[PDB]
Amino acid sequence: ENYIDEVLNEVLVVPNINSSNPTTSNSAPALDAAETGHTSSVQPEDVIETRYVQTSQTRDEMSLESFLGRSGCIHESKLEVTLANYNKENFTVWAINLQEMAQIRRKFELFTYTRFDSEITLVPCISALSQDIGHITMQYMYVPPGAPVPNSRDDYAWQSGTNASVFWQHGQAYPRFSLPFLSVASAYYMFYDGYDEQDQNYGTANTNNMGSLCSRIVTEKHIHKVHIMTRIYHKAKHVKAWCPRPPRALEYTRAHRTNFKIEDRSIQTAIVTRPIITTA
Amino acid sequence: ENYIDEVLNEVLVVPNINSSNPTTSNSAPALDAAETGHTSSVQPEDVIETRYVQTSQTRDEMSLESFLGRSGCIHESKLEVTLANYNKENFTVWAINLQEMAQIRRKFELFTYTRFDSEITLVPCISALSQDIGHITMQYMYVPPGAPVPNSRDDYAWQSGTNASVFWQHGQAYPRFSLPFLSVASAYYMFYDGYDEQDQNYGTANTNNMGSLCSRIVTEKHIHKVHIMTRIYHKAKHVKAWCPRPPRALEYTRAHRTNFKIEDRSIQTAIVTRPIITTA
Amino acid sequence: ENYIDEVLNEVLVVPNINSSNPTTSNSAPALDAAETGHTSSVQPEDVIETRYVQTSQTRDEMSLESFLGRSGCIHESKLEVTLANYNKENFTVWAINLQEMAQIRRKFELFTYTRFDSEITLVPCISALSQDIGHITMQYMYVPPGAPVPNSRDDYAWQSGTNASVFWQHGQAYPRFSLPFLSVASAYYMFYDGYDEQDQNYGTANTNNMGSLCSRIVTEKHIHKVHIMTRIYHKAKHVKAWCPRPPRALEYTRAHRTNFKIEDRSIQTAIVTRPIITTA
Amino acid sequence: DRIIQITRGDSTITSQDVANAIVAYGVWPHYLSSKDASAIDKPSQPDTSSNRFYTLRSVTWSSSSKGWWWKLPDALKDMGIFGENMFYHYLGRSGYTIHVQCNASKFHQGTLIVALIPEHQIASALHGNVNVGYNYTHPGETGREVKAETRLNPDLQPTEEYWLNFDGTLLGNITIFPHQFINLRSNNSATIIAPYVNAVPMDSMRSHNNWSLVIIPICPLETSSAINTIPITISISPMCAEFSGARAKRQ
Amino acid sequence: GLPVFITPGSGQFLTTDDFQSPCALPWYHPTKEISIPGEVKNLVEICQVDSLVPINNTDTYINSENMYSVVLQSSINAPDKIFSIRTDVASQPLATTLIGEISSYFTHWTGSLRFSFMFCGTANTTVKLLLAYTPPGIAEPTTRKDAMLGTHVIWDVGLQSTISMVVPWISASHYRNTSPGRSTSGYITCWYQTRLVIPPQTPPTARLLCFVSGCKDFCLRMARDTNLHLQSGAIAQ
Amino acid sequence: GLPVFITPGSGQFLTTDDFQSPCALPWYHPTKEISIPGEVKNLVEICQVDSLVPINNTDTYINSENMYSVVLQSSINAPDKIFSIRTDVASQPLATTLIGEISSYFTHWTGSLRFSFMFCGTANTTVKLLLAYTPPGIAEPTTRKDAMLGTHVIWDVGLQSTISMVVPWISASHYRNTSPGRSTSGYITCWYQTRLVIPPQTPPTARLLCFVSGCKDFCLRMARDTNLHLQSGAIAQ
Amino acid sequence: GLPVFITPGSGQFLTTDDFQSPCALPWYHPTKEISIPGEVKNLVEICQVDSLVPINNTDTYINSENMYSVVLQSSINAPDKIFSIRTDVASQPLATTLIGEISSYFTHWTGSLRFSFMFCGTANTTVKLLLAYTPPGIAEPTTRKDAMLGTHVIWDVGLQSTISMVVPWISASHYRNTSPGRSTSGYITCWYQTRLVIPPQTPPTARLLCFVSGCKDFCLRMARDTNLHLQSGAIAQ
Amino acid sequence: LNYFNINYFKDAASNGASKLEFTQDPSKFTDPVKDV
Amino acid sequence: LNYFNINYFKDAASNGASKLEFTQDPSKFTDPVKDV
Amino acid sequence: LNYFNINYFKDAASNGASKLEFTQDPSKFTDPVKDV
Ligand SMILES: CCOc1noc2cc(OCCC3CCN(c4ccc(C)nn4)CC3)ccc12
Ligand SMILES: CCOc1noc2cc(OCCC3CCN(c4ccc(C)nn4)CC3)ccc12
Ligand SMILES: CCOc1noc2cc(OCCC3CCN(c4ccc(C)nn4)CC3)ccc12
Repeated sequence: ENYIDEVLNEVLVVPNINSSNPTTSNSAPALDAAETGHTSSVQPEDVIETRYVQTSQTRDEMSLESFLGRSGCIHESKLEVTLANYNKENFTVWAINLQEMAQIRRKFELFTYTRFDSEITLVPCISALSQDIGHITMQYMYVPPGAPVPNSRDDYAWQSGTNASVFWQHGQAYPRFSLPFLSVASAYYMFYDGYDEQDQNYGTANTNNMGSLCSRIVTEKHIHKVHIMTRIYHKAKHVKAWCPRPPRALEYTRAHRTNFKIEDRSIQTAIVTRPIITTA
Repeated sequence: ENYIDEVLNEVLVVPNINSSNPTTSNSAPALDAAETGHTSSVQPEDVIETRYVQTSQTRDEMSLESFLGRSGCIHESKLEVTLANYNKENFTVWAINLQEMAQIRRKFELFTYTRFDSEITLVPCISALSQDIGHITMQYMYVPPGAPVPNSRDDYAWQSGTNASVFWQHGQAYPRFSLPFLSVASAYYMFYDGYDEQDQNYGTANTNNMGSLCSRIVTEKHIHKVHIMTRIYHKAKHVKAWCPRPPRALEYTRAHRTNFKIEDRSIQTAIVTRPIITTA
Repeated sequence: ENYIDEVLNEVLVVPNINSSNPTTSNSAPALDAAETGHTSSVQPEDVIETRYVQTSQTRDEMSLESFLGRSGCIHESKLEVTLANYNKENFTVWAINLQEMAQIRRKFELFTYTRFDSEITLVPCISALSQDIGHITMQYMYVPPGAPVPNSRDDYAWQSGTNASVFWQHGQAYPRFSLPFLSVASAYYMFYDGYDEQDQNYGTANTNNMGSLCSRIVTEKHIHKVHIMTRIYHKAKHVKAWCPRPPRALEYTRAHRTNFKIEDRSIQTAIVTRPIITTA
Repeated sequence: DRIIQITRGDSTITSQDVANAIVAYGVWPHYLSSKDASAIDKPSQPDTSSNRFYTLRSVTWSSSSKGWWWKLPDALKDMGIFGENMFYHYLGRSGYTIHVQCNASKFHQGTLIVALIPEHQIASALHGNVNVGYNYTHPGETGREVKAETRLNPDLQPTEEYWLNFDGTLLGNITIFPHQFINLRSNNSATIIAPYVNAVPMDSMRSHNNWSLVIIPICPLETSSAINTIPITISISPMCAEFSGARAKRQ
Repeated sequence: GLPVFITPGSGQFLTTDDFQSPCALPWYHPTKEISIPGEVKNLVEICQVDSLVPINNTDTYINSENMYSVVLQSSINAPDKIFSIRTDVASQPLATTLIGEISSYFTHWTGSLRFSFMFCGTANTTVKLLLAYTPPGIAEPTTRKDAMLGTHVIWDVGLQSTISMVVPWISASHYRNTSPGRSTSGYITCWYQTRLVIPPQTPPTARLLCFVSGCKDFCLRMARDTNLHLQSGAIAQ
Repeated sequence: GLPVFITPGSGQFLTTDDFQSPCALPWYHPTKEISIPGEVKNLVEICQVDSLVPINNTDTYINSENMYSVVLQSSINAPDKIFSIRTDVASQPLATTLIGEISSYFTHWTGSLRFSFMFCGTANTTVKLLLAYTPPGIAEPTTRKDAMLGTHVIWDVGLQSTISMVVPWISASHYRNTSPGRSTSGYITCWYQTRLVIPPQTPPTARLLCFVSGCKDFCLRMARDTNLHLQSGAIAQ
Repeated sequence: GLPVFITPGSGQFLTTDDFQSPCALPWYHPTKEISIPGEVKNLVEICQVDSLVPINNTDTYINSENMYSVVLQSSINAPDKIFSIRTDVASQPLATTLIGEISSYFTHWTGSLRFSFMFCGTANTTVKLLLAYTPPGIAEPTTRKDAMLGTHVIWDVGLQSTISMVVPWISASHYRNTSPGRSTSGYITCWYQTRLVIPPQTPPTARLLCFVSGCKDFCLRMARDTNLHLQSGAIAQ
Repeated sequence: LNYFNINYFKDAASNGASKLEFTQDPSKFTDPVKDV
Repeated sequence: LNYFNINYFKDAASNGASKLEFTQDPSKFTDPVKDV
Repeated sequence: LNYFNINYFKDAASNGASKLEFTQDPSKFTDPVKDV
């Protein structure tokens, strides 16, 4: 009875509007005090004579799972492949944040704390700078805090003995995999009002340190100059979040900091000015 | 009831910490003799007043199956393809060891004896040295001790009448296959305190002789110079191991020998020196 | 109870060795006459004092099905593609034998008669002789005795109205298909002590005539010179065989004949000479 | 209750200060069963003439001694019926009770680590393509002293690096092996019982040493006493020893 | 091997899919959930909280706190407009508010809106205001009469500072567009029902605050990216 | 042929997957298991065994056996520090030890640690030592008073050579990082509760050994490659 | 279309796979099986038949029939060796024989071997021979005493020409390698227990034949291509 | 009609999107009421 | 545990490798015995 | 909820990763106790 009721997307329903009648009384529901910190309780039927209407509408789409459960780009890593003995270079390293791309960052920053499993999806594209391409295989390895970080296209750490790596080669479809919620605490921190042991680095910098995503081109020395741009996409699965905050009003400056100020530019919200308030 | 309990990864649990109280007695659990060869029995609650805490933590990930059950690189075979009538050459041969790449070698060398089935996974990559590539097909044949070893890209043994061979061609996805535990004894030897019939070749050299992995490029004479680098990856499945040993402290010199000494280089552990012991 | 017992590969078991005791008697089991044509009946326990040992070993792998049930190469057909109006040529024809490649031939020639269904597997490879390849599609048609044999890349017979043909194109994976046991008699003859109606052609020549495997490149006239080498592989499925014969001792000369003699070469078995018989 | 008496053969050992005793890997030695067996001939089990305490030549512990090791069955090569049974057959299997003895005064201090390690494959002394020579891992009852001297045939020698457990592994993780400590203020004896352990039911007594006994002092022997030098003595008794595939005597 | 047949769409990355996928960290057991107050299950929980509308958006008050209040005068005896607002919810000024910003994350609109007003004047100051929603298909009302002919609430300031009135969902179609651009949802217009009266020696001018939330009525659909935020440059690591 | 639809991830090699795969040696029947003593089922079995900490890591004692003992003096009557240690477990000095090396194969940390100490001095020598774990958010204790205010054990040398004390898992979060780098797990500091007393004609100096294992408490998660070992060159065939 | 996910190995040709595959000759109905004597179900059926060992492999007897017999002399009164053989079964000389050639099709070895000997001398000729298997870890026995200390059979020629003796499977490990190369399985050595005695006017020299088969004991595993046969050129059509 | 769903994987996180369960407020944002 | 097998094809020969059934000699190679 | 698993292959080794079964020591590393 819930394989059916969610196939037409109807669990979680909106109340009906009831009929209402001329009121004359000492009961003033329209009158409250917003000083209490409480939002008013008034409903359409309280202040106006309403008809009966059976409301078929649904909040399913508005659920935390629907809203965070769409993937969007969190990082773009460009690998410019050189041939200067080819092994001294040609690897990405990225410290892992939801904080470097504004669109998904704004969404999760709607809440103070969030918790969820992650679906990472990869979209690699080879920009061909030579007459041709040949056979390009790529490796992406997750290198958690403390794991040995690769210093060359060369080094042993791509052996990936216990680390997780995923391989892509030209013509293979977009890689994907899932992550279990990785924090050391009960939820991820979207904001942090504290510093490190050394009394430095205010903010999220301290909290979630996932380590790094490292990329390397694995095909051995060859003749074609190419660029490989792998874009990283992230869906949240299985979600809870707590303590809603107001939405970010201004462009994002820097990751892990709420800093909004920008050099020689007026501080600019999304509000739009009017000539005069008696006209809309 | 074990499709469920392992989907959230909860079989194998950690004990709770019980509350504890001020002790005054002739019973001194903190006092033992480590001379016995026995590790102490003391628990937090024995030496300090502890609270009750319900421990949700899990040892699943620490199981032998979790630890050895990740694939990592055990060999890298480069095939440089020549055209000097093309048939006299162009084949790999590799004697099969877990011993030539340090990362997985260190892990299994955590135990004296080990037993398990193997999942071999292949990652071939064609480095293009000509204007193009064309159609490259490769053959990998397992050639157990005593089987005829191929001496040319040519020879009959690639007929592979009873041997197992697996084929890869450009654009096909990473080959994979499983092996049953292959030793002639009840387990594989990670270390061997003995020699051969001739009183020579100390060590593992004697024990596990799996024969060899032989590679050949099968596409017939053609015009493009290329290199093919097939990397071999190995996961352990279905694992038991016995007699834990201390972990390798120093770089690996040679396969099948514990030799650690290196020419004109100081012998260097992973321990790190301090200025003085009263400061951390 | 046979989904289980064959998953760990244990149906077909080897007997245990029983304990044995000092014998003193008129019963001499060690003494027989091999003149009878009978192999001796003696077992370890008969001539020596043996212990009890529970034998866990298994003959599964030694079954006729295990032994013939691995594919190996029976033919290699090279198609050199010319462009001299392209239609006069460019087709393989092969008369079908298990007799042209030694490795599988030796195995089946372990028996006088054999019967089984066949799994043919194809490994085509394009050797590129031009700057490129383009789109190569190939056709393989089975042309049983009496069916019209194609005389040109051209001719109608590739219409394959009732014949079986299988198509391969570059990038498609290795074709495969099954054949039902095709002889006109109850089993295939590995050897034949008789001639044809005309009192000629001693041997297997007479017996199994399967007709021919015909190959053609189907892509229409184009500019790239290439070679296509399709190797044919054959597994036996569902097997019985009768009347074991001794194994072939010498190199194979010719198909369908047991001829072993070779021109200006000493006749050479696989036996190896010793200096003297009192030393091993 | 710090007393111990172990009787094995016609032999009985006694120690009035011991720390418990350790059974290796938690398994007492046994004879080889029908389920696990391979060799189909009837084993020979010398019982009391074989499973008895053989005590080897003693070694001397000084202010300078940095360690010693022995290999089994090797150390017993020349010992009695166990020895002879060793070279008359292809195969043998045995467990052992190892009893290491060092006594001193309440006025001395020192600490030994006594470890029995399985498949202790030691490391070559030098770099490159060397290995260790048969003779050097088959010292007999005398064992290897760690000596700072230059040695006969160095390409064949084993490392002298004891703190590397001779195997290229950190001493002091040497514990995951069955072990005791002899610490003079506390005890006097160390005692270890071991079961056969090997990935095969019986092996060659000649070409393979299942165990190595290694004792290296992790606390240097200090005293104000006149006797500033004391002996360590090894006695080991085979247990449930069996042999098979008998033939003539290998030399 | 089971005979199977591949279908249009295969191979494709669709952002909004949900399929399974191997976990890259097998056997990993995540940290205990614990109790934190204030869980949100559904976005509408937020739309239902009073947010302050930036009712005074003149260039002159823009980046201050004064953008959030309107000023009433004792100087006026008259049926004068005080202010007005487009009622669509992703519209200006209300786009900036909780309910707006969230509505701006969807393309579809429906429900009733709750506009509450708090009078911040002296305890001894008094006024009566008219609050009016004039439904669509007509122009913003230019006079008190014109406004009052629609849905209204006459508000009397007294002991309770606040009053809530509601714009009923009244519309042709069940849902509306959050970015309509040409079409309107109607207007809400504030006037003087009487006059702002004062005693001797008390400030002549008093302020007025304005809030919005959604009613039980309210719902959003078809999730889209927000128009109220952008990324110009790149974000620092 | 059954209609089927291909999903993101396909074709991919993921190191940590487990899927099935044809066996290349069909029908092969592997050798009997037999009984070998000392099976290990789970890594924690190892973390639970006492290992010796390289407590004296000075450049001067480094590659000897003396790195493993600390020296006590009868020459001192005083509340002096003897040594100290970072308590995080993948940390130096303890990284080299059983429990460390293994913890170094995971990225996550939790449990209580068992530090046992064996006194190797003369049977007639005596001392009383203070062993102290000072919890994080403060600096390594500089004085006996400062140290003792934390979790401690006062140890009296007598017939039994050894004592075990434990650092409780006390931490903000359920787990910790095995490579924290900036954050600390606290310190463990050894002092003189009284003095090392000696008779006539017995060595004036006595040594002290130090061991670690994990308690029933202990657990590791998120497997990663080890930082305590590397491969510089290539390994000989 | 059903969502499905592709796995490592796909596309691959593995020689030793068994999967299904469309039949190219649908509806075809194969010829009746009929009864032919001598079916073989299992390879071991062959290993269990007596084959003649090429015991005399000297360059001098090589391609004759005399490679298959050994010659005994009445001229000798002595404990002399007659011949010897490596006992491994893929070894020379026995590789050529039924059981060898087949063992040569596998990489693994186990069981007991049955060596039978037929005396071809005059009905009136007599001898007693010693047949000895000396187990591994020692050198081929150089003297009668040395040989006899192992597993043996003293054979007395009389009315029944033949005797069978057996080399027990005696080995460290459950299986052995069919191509060991350095390691040995032991030796089998034939000596004079007494002397070959003859009457007046009967041939002074008599021959001896030698056979091998496997016991109920015997098993082979891990199929590999044979080393006892090759293809140098190409084979004629 | 309705639809079919099985989980094909050994780990929690592999599983697809979760099912929806009711808003069930409590009114803790809009009315956290100390005297109701 | 155990394993799953279905035949997907209409013809005998398409089917995969056959199952094993016992050696069950008779001793016809080693002892074809006319008087036993 | 829970998850589905079948073995698709004829041989032991083809099967995927094994299931976990309890540590069940015995204490043979930490306490191999001759008198307990
Ligand atoms: C071999 C593949 O490895 C990876 N490639 O791409 C990857 C991406 C990964 O992160 C998963 C999503 C995480 C990002 C971390 N994140 C946070 C945490 C705290 C804050 C304040 N903001 N964002 C929470 C969820 C993990 C691994 C790989
Ligand atoms: C047609 C494909 O053939 C193969 N390609 O790659 C392959 C890899 C193979 O080995 C599987 C894993 C084995 C390696 C042997 N090994 C040991 C044994 C003893 C020691 C001391 N160290 N390592 C234990 C497990 C087997 C066959 C192929
Ligand atoms: C459109 C595809 O057609 C074919 N491509 O490759 C093919 C291969 C084919 O033969 C299947 C195996 C057969 C070979 C004949 N053979 C024998 C018979 C007698 C003797 C003495 N030796 N060998 C027995 C089994 C049949 C058809 C095709």
